[PDB]
Amino acid sequence: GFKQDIATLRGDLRTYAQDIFLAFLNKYPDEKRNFKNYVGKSDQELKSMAKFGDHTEKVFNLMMEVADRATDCVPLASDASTLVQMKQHSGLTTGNFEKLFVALVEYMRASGQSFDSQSWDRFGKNLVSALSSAGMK
Ligand code: HEM
Ligand SMILES: COc1cccc(Br)c1O
Repeated sequence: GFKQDIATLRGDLRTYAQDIFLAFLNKYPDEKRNFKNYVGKSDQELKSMAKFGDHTEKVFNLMMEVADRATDCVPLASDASTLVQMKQHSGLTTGNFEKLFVALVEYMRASGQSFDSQSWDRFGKNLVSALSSAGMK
């Protein structure tokens, strides 16, 4: 289930973080509006840059902390507030997060690895609603 999925992801965190973020960027080409340094590079060209894996891995580390602290796939309001108030997230809207989790769930369902894709869809939806409640537009 969801708890095991956190363990699966953490067990190979850098690789999953890169592949899920790439799935997001490729599903939503307009979303590079927030990623000017990744324009004009293929998936393997991006994975070849240490800064890409370094940043993705730190992103998904925090995502796994928020997922692990959630109750029944409902994130804590304090974690949502953290994500809202991060300087790196100024100008984001919940639509940015909605698209990330749509791509993440799609990646999981296409994967050979078992994932509880329903729980991740719920987690993404509850994260969006919590981000809104914490003041994200
Ligand atoms: C639960 C979802 C997310 C989590 C846990 C998260 C977490 C993080 C973390 C930890 C960093 C700092 C990483 C580092 O040290 O390099 C970061 C940076 C950033 N994040 Fe998020 N993020 C999430 C969703 C998003 C989404 C959906 C977007 C936009 C579509 C976004 C845009 C950015 C940007 C632009 C930066 C700055 C990159 C830079 O210039 O260093 N994040 N995020
Ligand atoms: C490059 O790493 C990321 C940067 C911003 C948002 C997400 Br999600 C990432 O995985």
